[PDB]
Amino acid sequence: FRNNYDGDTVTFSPTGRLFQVEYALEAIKQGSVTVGLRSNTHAVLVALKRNADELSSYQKKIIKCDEHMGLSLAGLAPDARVLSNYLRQQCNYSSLVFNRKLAVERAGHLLCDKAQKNTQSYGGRPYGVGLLIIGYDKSGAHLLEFQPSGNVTELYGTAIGARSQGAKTYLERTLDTFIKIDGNPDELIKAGVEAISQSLRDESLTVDNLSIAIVGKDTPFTIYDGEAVAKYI
Amino acid sequence: GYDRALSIFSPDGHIFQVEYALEAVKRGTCAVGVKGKNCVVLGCERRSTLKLQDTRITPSKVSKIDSHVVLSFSGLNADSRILIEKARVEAQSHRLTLEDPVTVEYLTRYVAGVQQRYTQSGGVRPFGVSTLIAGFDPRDDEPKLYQTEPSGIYSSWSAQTIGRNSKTVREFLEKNYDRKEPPATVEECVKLTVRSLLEVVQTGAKNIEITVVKPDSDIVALSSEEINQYVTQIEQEKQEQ
Amino acid sequence: GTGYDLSNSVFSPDGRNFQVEYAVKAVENGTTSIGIKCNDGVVFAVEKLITSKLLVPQKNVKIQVVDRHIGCVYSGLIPDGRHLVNRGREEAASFKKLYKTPIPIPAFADRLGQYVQAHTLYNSVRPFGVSTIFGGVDKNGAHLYMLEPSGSYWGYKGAATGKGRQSAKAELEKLVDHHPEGLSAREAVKQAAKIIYLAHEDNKEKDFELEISWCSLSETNGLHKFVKGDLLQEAIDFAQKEIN
Amino acid sequence: DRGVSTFSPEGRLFQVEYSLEAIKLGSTAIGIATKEGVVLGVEKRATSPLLESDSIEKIVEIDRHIGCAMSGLTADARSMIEHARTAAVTHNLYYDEDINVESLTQSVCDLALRFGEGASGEERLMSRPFGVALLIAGHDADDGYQLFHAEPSGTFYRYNAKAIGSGSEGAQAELLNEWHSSLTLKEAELLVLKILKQVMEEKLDENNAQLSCITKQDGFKIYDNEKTAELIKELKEKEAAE
Amino acid sequence: GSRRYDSRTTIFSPEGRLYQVEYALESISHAGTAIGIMASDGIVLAAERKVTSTLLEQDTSTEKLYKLNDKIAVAVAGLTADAEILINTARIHAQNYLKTYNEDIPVEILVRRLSDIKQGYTQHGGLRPFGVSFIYAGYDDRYGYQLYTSNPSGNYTGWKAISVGANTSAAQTLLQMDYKDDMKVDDAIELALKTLSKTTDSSALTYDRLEFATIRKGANDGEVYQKIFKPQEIKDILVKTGIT
Amino acid sequence: MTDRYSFSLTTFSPSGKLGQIDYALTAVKQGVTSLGIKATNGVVIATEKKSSSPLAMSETLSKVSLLTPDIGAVYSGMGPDYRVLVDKSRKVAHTSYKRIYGEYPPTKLLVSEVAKIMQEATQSGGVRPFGVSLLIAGHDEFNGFSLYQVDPSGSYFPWKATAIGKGSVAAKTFLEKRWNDELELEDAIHIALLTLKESVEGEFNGDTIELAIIGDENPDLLGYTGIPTDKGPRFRKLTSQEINDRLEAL
Amino acid sequence: AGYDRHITIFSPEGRLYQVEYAFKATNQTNINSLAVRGKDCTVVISQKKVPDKLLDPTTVSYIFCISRTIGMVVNGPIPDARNAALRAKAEAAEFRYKYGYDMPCDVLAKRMANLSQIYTQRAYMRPLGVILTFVSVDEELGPSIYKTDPAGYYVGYKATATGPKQQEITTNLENHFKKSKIDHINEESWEKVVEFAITHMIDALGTEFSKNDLEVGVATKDKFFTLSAENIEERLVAIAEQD
Amino acid sequence: QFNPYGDNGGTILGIAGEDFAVLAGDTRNITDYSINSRYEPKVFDCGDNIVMSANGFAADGDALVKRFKNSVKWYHFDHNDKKLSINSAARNIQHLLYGKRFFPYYVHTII
Amino acid sequence: MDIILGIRVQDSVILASSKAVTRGISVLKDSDDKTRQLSPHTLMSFAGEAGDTVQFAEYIQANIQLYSIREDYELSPQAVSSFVRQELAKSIRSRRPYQVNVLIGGYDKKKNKPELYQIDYLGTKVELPYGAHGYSGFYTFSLLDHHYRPDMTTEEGLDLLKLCVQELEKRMPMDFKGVIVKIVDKDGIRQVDDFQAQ
Repeated sequence: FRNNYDGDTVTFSPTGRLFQVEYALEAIKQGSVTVGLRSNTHAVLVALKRNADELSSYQKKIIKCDEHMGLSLAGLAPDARVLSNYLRQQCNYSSLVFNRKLAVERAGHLLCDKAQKNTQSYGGRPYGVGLLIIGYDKSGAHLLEFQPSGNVTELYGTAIGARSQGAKTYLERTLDTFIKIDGNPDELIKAGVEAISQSLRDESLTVDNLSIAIVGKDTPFTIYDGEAVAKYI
Repeated sequence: GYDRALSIFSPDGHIFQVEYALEAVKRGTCAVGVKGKNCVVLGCERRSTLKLQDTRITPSKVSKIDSHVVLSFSGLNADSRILIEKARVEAQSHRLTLEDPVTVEYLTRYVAGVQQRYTQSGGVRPFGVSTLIAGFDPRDDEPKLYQTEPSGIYSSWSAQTIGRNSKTVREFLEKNYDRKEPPATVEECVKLTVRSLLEVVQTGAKNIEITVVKPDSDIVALSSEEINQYVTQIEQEKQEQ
Repeated sequence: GTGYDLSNSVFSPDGRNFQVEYAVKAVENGTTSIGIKCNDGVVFAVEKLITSKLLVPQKNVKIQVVDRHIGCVYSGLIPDGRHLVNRGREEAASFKKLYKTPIPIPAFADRLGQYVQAHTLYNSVRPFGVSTIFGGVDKNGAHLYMLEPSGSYWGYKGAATGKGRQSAKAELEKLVDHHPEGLSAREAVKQAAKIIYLAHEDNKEKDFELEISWCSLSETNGLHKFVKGDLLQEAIDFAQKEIN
Repeated sequence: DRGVSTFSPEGRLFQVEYSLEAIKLGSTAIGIATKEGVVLGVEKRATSPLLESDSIEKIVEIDRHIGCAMSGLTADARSMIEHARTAAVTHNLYYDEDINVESLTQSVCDLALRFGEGASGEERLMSRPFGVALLIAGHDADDGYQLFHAEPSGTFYRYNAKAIGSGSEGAQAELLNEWHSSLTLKEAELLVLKILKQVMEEKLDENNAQLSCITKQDGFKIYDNEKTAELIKELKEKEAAE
Repeated sequence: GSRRYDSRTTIFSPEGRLYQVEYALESISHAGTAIGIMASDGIVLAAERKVTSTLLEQDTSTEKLYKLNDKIAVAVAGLTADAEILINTARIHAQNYLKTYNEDIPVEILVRRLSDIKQGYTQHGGLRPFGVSFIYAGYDDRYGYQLYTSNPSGNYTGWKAISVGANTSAAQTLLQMDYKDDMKVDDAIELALKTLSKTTDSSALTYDRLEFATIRKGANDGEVYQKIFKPQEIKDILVKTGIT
Repeated sequence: MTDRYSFSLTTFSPSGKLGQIDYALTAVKQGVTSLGIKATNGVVIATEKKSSSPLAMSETLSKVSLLTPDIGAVYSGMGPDYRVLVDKSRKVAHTSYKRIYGEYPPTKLLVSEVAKIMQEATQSGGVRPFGVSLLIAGHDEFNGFSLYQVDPSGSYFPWKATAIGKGSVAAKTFLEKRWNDELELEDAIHIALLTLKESVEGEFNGDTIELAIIGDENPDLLGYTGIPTDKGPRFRKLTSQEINDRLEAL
Repeated sequence: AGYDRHITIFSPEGRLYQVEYAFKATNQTNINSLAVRGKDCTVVISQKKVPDKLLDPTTVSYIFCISRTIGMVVNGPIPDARNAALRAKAEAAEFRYKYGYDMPCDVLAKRMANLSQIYTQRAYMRPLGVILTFVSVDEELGPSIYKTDPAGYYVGYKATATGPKQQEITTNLENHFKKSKIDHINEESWEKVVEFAITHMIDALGTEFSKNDLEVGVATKDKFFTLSAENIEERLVAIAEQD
Repeated sequence: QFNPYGDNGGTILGIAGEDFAVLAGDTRNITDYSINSRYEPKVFDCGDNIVMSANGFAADGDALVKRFKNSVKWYHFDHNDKKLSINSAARNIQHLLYGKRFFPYYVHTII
Repeated sequence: MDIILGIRVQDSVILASSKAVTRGISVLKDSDDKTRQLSPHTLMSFAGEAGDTVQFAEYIQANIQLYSIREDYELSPQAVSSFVRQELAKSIRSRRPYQVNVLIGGYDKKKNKPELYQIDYLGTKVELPYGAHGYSGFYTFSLLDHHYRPDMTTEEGLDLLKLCVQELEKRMPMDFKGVIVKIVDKDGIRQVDDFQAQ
């Protein structure tokens, strides 16, 4: 079965599945957990950085696209770089040609279309990385989840990566609560950390191991690492 | 149009087409090179699957890249022509822009790079060739000897050999070449060279050509006799015991 | 022998093209969506499974507009659907640019047809993983169409595809018989909301979110618009009521 | 056959993984980062006594503030170094300054996944991934002394210490214990020489092993045999000392 | 995709051999035998026509001996059609050389070029090699009379006497037995006929199954002359040489 | 999209065979028999119009085609392959010869061109060899009358007489018996008709048979007068009637 | 080896399975059609089957208007039939532009045959699983019928039929011409030729037709058109008042 | 014929103090003998504490300032938010200008 | 323009080429060797446009050297000149043609005779007993037509040139700072270091 239909993305299985895409999705699960949640004033990205050795660094998982947009990654870093760089251009083309900030919803559409092209043609491979995009635009705070299959969904909160289901449950529970953490970023960030810890097990989030990003009403997307996040551990 | 990845990785971390390229070199006729204190010698053996040729016009094994550098090889003859032409051209180009002929390391690094490129480019197979490049840098007298292989790797040797039974002749050279006292003479260097070949040539007066390269574009190829005289003086070193 | 199903443009001994047939499986495995042609327009509707409470309601829109008078909804691999609309949008711009008049629905349908059919000619590409329902109002009436992964398409009175295509196709056949005089835009909107609630049983496990859009010469002026607020709620009710 | 950029059922790229296997077979290379600089050492590993060991170049200079060591199919690294140097020089031509070590690394990794037989995203014309890993080390005013490990996967990690090649797993564990935030350049030098000795099949001398470092003051320097030889002696001594 | 049907004509066998070249050679080995013998006053080219009939027009026929230049000619063993492609490019390289230097092209230069073309089909392109082996017979003012050979691999070498095609081992032994450095063109002609005569797979050795050519420098002139023998001429030389 | 089949579909087998060319010859073997006979003052090519239905109009399907006013072709094998070959042949006769020397190419050269096209479909990437064998007959001032045969490999050879397709073996044999170097054109046509009879199962008349000749110039088939050096085409297809008149003296 | 059945290269027997299988595809729609020639018109009859009740019967057709003068009916899957149609229309339009006169039926047929011959020889192109019947009243040849297949083959007919029960239609028509001794329906009005056509379509198939079971196309001097359900009914009635 | 250039007048001035620097310019913008605007800013804050002005043909001046600002944005993106030093900006701008060596930005730029 | 003269005597060819290199108002150099050795027995002098002059010469040089290495043989003077003509002829119909005129003097070791070839930037070649490019011919062609003989010795040749160079220094407006002379014969190419006062 599967073995005869997972050679490349251009092939459909007898049941209508695209295994190469499914396999790509698998790279995400094997990726370090990251969380995303928003109120009506802010959107937060809390990402657990993973280290190779104890002599290594905890690889960056948060990238800024524009002053009002950024995302967290789970999966193949190179693919996140490619996709983030593409987003940086679309966000940039919008400002230059139209003097308009790109709507978060529209950036999701672009990512979906770029990802899709890599699932219908021979020779290419799907992207192997999941992305959580947060932003503040002309319609408020926004959180998006990107899947290599090309599926992009807008949520109040979510998480991707290993054990990500912990955090996701916590959020689907804490919903009514954090959605109202307006005008108070530190409270949203804390909620973000309490969510990402629901997917811990190995260790405990440390200073050089924690990474957080915030954006909103009067807050240009900015990233905090180490010391700057000590007051959240 | 044709860009199939022919050279790729297999589970154990190998690139079989490069590995098989080497098997083609093992099959080529043995080649050797030893550097004296003021010269370098290149020796090649002559096959005999068919004999009734015309030695005048049949392509020789040692090729001049420029007046001060020569290149010998082991493996696919046709493949070696391609590398030689590219090196001869790169030699002129270097002279035309740097206003100075290539060093032997530069010319080697070039051939090597060309070989590496064919190991990770679509639509092409690696060169079934390994080379020994030798000569003297411009205005320098210190001898130079390098070797390249299908993978694109290269390095310099005091003495080296490639081709069939190169396994055997290398051993000879390892317990017959002293870095402390390299063949201080063109003559004793040419002898040490023929000796190592006789280990595998099996009586081959017409099956052993030797080329001697000295500083300042001084390159010359010995005649059957000149070499034949070396073999004779060597067969006596043995019998006289 | 076998293997006839591993390459896309290959004919099996029985004259079929298995990869296309497999793509269809992907279409049947998707959400259900429909199209109801009416006396002066067409109505589109689709099922939106609420995976979780985390999904922002009313946000992840699925129905798509092409030019200003055409509506498109599809079931199957969503990304493939967007890819097809993008093509259709270019296809439309091109036509208007040269001929000035916005593109006729029949002409637009062939554009998508030829393009989709194209992806069943080479083994270097994959067939589309969606069935698309689209249509609009033009110089001579309203038109409803459904395009299959094979590039096949026809004009319909009503159409459905996806998980509950049978429930829908059933409900649609009824309407066709009990309304030879033709449904109305206003009526088709409620009717649609119902066909969707019924066809949801073939997925009754997960909660959903309804989406409707319509293009009526009288209700929208021949332009495609989404049903929102009151008119939407009125339809959800009409459905939630007759579901009991 | 099967795509050169295909995913395994576990969500990994076959060619990249097989590439990593080729790297395991390479000569060991070790990097130690201290507040006094970064040390880079490698195992020459000549295949014959006739091979002139000093023509083994497995530690090269990118720019005055950046140097790097390789392990695996070393031939595959030539173009990577070339690209690296050009990036460094080019950055300087455009901005009249030194390129940040991380930026230089990110540039090198950008070539990494540019392989395939026609991957829809640009024009990645490289039949296979590189079969060599790199240890990039340097210094820059913003983040000081840095050590990076660049793989054929396109990803790169930052380390305080890192070992790649044949004895990497064992050597890494070694580095795990020995390393601390207050090491001195000399302590690092010795430490690198020590671990190389444990994993090297040959008896470490100044001919089958090479050291180097990069310091803000004098940039990247490759230690000449004589200098290292003494460091080896100094090591043998301090070890026999207990 | 396509990869599935790619023979990969240019790869190495585990033993470091080139499959296609090897099989092309195997193909050549079944071709009519061609022989080239170099004397002191000229060169002889002889070839046996494979497959003939009572109705085959031999007068207007040519399948093994072709004129490349006015000083160079070749004997063919293998696919005639493949050979013609190479011959035409060959004739062009010659004219180009002539137009560039205003001197006829040295024999080896032309041979190295064609051999290089062949070698190419061996290392890249994904195409099959040319199923052809050439025996080049030419003259130039730097090496006088020369005799060369090239095969699918792109390798070439020089000879005093040689053969290509069928029963080469048998023919080579016979040549290596009666050949002598001081031979004369007329001696060479006879040797050539004898060899073929003993390696034929046919009954007798008639003229209608032969092609003959000589490149001599007719004393009463001072220039080089190529002569492709006419049926009648081959019939004559056949009688004299005592084969009637 | 984009033809990604840039590799050869015809390759060498361990035995040294080229499968696709072999198979192509096999396809040719199944074809309807066709033949050609060279006389002293002409050449004749003929085949059987194997109507694939009585509702079909056999005239609308000519197996014998004119390439130049002094050259014609006929075949055995896959008709569609033949058709596109004839188009290319007629065009190459112009692009590569008439447009350069202002005169139609001589038979051997045109045949040579055709052979080339077929050889390419034997080695180019992404294609299969042509499934036909052609018999081309023509005349030219310096070479006179000639007859050739071109195979799927691209090989070609001159013949005094020959046959290809279904019953070639038997036909070739019958020709060897009747051929001589003193045959006049009518004699050859006659022998052609006799030979083709042994190959035709059903009806044998000017409506089931297609025959053409390369003989004298036909000033009547020129279409105009005034240019002395233009005397008309040597190629002439016989009429259903012209054939029957001869079948009576069979 | 066994791939000589996936792409268009020869099988050891010198066959092209993909072309053979494409022929199989032509019957997938289970529809039959036939064309006959009048005195100065050409008619094509084809079964029209509309299974789904949810379909708009007016958009289910396999007959096409290639040009003001050329008409084309297809036997095979609709997506491939439309691909062939679009192309034929483009080809016909261009021919007029470049040569100054209307592309003749037989010429467009040849052109399409050649295009099909190519998918037969090139590996990346699959053949189209359809059979195309072209009809018109050529200004030089008169009533004309030319049909092409996935093999790139094409020829002209006095009359012809295509589909699952093609053989019965053919032999039926054959018998009529063996009798009449002429190669066409000797009728002055196309209405009677359309009637002759439908009549025999019934004999050979042993089936009665309603106005919505058939699809009819007529070609006359300078124009090709298709009849309406009502135009067809008027036809069905006429035949009724004879049996 | 079409002339791709124009002159919008105006003047700019830059003076460097010991621990500060100033860049001034008038706000008038003209065409021939007409005033297009009495207040159309010509000196800009481009970030990283750098002020710029490309006086001359306003269309070219705007294109340059816009291209340089976008350059600052990407510098941050590609070099971990590093601050672009005034000297580095200057070198960057040289490349922007010389890029159009054969169809110049008709402006005199100061930073 | 610069002076470029060539004379073919009994057993050799002599090339005399001015040493001045003037740019606008100043004479930048007075020791310019306007020549390149294509092969041990073939020499080429050149004059023309500023950059094109040396770029072209060196380009031709690199090519003849590559031919020598590949074939281990030295092309005849006739072969080299034909190669050079063709290059210029291509150049004349290109975007920016090389504006260079050349004299090619070689000793054909196979014919054992000296040969002089004159070729202008358009690709116009001709073999002559003696030649010049630019305005040089205007003063010298008459002296040569007069005192030239096919059997002159290399010594008589140098005297004839000296006469030519003197006429040039007398009647020409520009100070070409004397010439550099070179001889090509069976033994190769050498430079007459003593012509500043021979």
